[PDB]
Amino acid sequence: ARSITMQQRIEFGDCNPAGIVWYPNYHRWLDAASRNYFIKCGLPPWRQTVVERGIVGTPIVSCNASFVCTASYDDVLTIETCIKEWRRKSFVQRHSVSRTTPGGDVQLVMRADEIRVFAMNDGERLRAIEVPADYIELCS
Amino acid sequence: ARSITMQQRIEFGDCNPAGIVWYPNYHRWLDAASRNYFIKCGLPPWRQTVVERGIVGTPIVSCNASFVCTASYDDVLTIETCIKEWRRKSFVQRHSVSRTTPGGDVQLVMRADEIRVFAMNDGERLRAIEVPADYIELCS
Amino acid sequence: ARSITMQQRIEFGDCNPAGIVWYPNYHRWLDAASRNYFIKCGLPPWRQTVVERGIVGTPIVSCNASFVCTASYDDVLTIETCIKEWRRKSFVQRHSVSRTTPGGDVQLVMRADEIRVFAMNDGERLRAIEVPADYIELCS
Amino acid sequence: ARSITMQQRIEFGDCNPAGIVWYPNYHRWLDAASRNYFIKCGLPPWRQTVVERGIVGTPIVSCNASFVCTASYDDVLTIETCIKEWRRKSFVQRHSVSRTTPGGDVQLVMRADEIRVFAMNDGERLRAIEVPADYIELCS
Ligand SMILES: CC(C)(COP(=O)(O)OP(=O)(O)OC[C@H]1O[C@@H](n2cnc3c(N)ncnc32)[C@H](O)[C@@H]1OP(=O)(O)O)[C@@H](O)C(=O)NCCC(=O)NCCSC(=O)c1ccc(O)cc1
Ligand SMILES: CC(C)(COP(=O)(O)OP(=O)(O)OC[C@H]1O[C@@H](n2cnc3c(N)ncnc32)[C@H](O)[C@@H]1OP(=O)(O)O)[C@@H](O)C(=O)NCCC(=O)NCCSC(=O)c1ccc(O)cc1
Ligand SMILES: CC(C)(COP(=O)(O)OP(=O)(O)OC[C@H]1O[C@@H](n2cnc3c(N)ncnc32)[C@H](O)[C@@H]1OP(=O)(O)O)[C@@H](O)C(=O)NCCC(=O)NCCSC(=O)c1ccc(O)cc1
Ligand SMILES: CC(C)(COP(=O)(O)OP(=O)(O)OC[C@H]1O[C@@H](n2cnc3c(N)ncnc32)[C@H](O)[C@@H]1OP(=O)(O)O)[C@@H](O)C(=O)NCCC(=O)NCCSC(=O)c1ccc(O)cc1
Repeated sequence: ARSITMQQRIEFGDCNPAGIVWYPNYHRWLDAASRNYFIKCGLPPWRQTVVERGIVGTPIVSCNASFVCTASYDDVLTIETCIKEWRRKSFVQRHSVSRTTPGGDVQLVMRADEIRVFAMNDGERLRAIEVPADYIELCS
Repeated sequence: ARSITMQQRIEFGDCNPAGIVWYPNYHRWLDAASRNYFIKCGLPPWRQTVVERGIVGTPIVSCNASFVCTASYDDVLTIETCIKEWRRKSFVQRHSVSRTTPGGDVQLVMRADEIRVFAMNDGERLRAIEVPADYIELCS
Repeated sequence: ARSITMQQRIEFGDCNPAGIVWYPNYHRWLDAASRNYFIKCGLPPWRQTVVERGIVGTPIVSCNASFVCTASYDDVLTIETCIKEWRRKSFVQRHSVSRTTPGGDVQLVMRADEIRVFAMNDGERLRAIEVPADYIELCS
Repeated sequence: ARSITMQQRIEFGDCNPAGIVWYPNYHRWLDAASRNYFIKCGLPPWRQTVVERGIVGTPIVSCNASFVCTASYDDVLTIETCIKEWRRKSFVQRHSVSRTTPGGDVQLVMRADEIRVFAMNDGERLRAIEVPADYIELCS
């Protein structure tokens, strides 16, 4: 479907002693890409949404992650994001990370399908909401 | 099976603007717990292993993550680790995160089954190895 | 003066390819220790303070950092915190990090004096306030 | 002197509950900018240097940090790096972070002078070296 693409440079800080990306970092980039998607789709900043209709953002309730091959500093990553499926209060967000070999070949590094929702904070308690119609439409 | 348990305090740094743990952090704690397991099982530090038999550590090739309920700073987390299954070159490592309500009730926060391996770095290239026998035994 | 002490274990995630703590992590622990200080001194959680008298927390306006010797995973750090000086709207918070040699010797790893304040968020704008009297007193 | 410039986007992950950049993140970007400088100056990757002449990288022995004004997600940062002074085994690396107001005005966010060195790892022990001549020259 509607797919967004953002790039990400691997920094020395991002790798472990074994000298390859430390995994959590992928999550950090994913959460980035995630938001990036929606922004680039026309949804206002959370900051704003929380004031207009109480949406804080989109919490992750589930995720299936897969690490195909290693990466390291200097490598530049490409992250393909798209909405896999719209459920009721949930939605599938797929992201595919890859890197380029100097041969112009593109190698899948990692992939992940994260299941998120749009939520509100009724005080201290986080609560999911029915994916908003308008949202759908912008993302379309 | 053989299960290890370690605790983790949520720091203000660990939460987002929405005021709850930022997810990647869970991964960070998981990777911690992961290693903690093996250490507490008697395997020497990677540092050492890489010199004695070239093992750098245990890279993650797969993971299924689930966020049951929110957490925030000050909360103290309990992380239950264990080896779910030994395959050939792979192994299932399960971790269950929970927190305690002042009612002495324990609430599942998040869970994850990560699939890892023991590996070597043949130069620049990461390569998995057959789970080491002795390792098995210590973990038993 | 009134000094608080908290410990911190170095995780594999925390070190770089060079195999020693990655510096930013120190900051993370410092910010921890920082808050820890106040909590352990009796000040309620920010969460609370922001509702009772609008204090969000204590932003850092300045810091002088010094890295004496290296650290790495497995090492356990000890962080000594105390209020060096109370100014008007500012205050000096000193922290001294050290580790123990198996000889029972304690080696200074790193130190830092961070200058913070107590603040409010008048909408989008962050604003410092006169250190609160009561606070002083608890910290005393 | 020779000054390098790199940009950095603030991600939701990067901010705290108070809704502004969490400080350690600045350090992360600084360390980035730091390396970026040298790379863009023509020095090969550490990876390489450690094999050719044993240089692992450039550890930080000191830093003076200053936070002028707040930043938050979405903001795009500009980081100006340059070598302030070459000492013997040390060197001053200055970085100036700023952001742009929609008025086309540029506002200093934060600054820092970090004192680094070029080092080697004689086994487990980190040791500084005399800034390398050639390096100087490239950076010039
Ligand atoms: C979000 C929740 C409150 C939702 O609970 P509820 O309000 O009671 O409603 P529901 O249970 O019906 O959940 C709504 C949907 O999620 C689905 N869901 C819930 N759990 C699952 C799992 N495990 N798998 C698949 N789908 C799931 C559920 O089935 C619903 O789908 P629909 O049928 O289409 O309606 C609760 O699951 C929760 O709080 N989970 C923990 C959240 C958490 O800690 N996430 C990690 C931190 S958040 C974060 O990092 C972040 C970053 C950036 C952002 O923009 C936002 C958040
Ligand atoms: C690790 C690998 C080199 C293994 O490849 P190979 O050497 O060629 O062998 P194999 O393909 O046969 O994989 C070995 C096993 O993994 C299994 N595997 C591989 N992919 C999968 C997936 N996706 N699901 C399940 N099982 C899998 C595979 O089927 C084998 O199981 P066995 O049948 O029991 O042998 C390669 O998959 C790889 O490099 N993946 C990318 C690794 C990566 O980038 N991980 C993220 C960073 S590592 C990290 O954060 C870390 C932290 C702390 C540490 O201690 C270590 C590492
Ligand atoms: C905090 C500020 C709004 C204060 O500005 P103002 O409200 O206009 O008042 P002031 O300028 O008078 O500052 C108050 C005091 O700070 C002092 N100050 C300010 N800058 C400096 C520097 N550079 N050195 C020393 N002292 C300083 C100032 O001189 C005042 O001291 P007093 O004389 O005793 O009153 C503004 O400096 C600012 O926003 N700086 C940027 C803040 C920032 O981005 N910090 C990084 C992120 S915050 C963070 O990580 C965090 C973590 C955990 C928490 O609990 C809270 C925050
Ligand atoms: C680096 C050191 C081994 C140097 O010690 P030595 O080899 O014995 O030599 P020296 O003491 O003479 O230090 C060399 C220079 O540093 C100077 N130095 C040392 N401490 C200071 C302080 N506090 N202020 C100013 N200058 C200092 C020293 O005076 C020398 O300058 P010259 O006179 O010009 O020679 C030791 O100070 C050390 O290990 N400090 C701790 C290092 C540390 O833990 N840094 C944090 C983690 S590293 C990191 O995050 C990183 C990221 C990215 C990278 O590329 C590299 C590293």
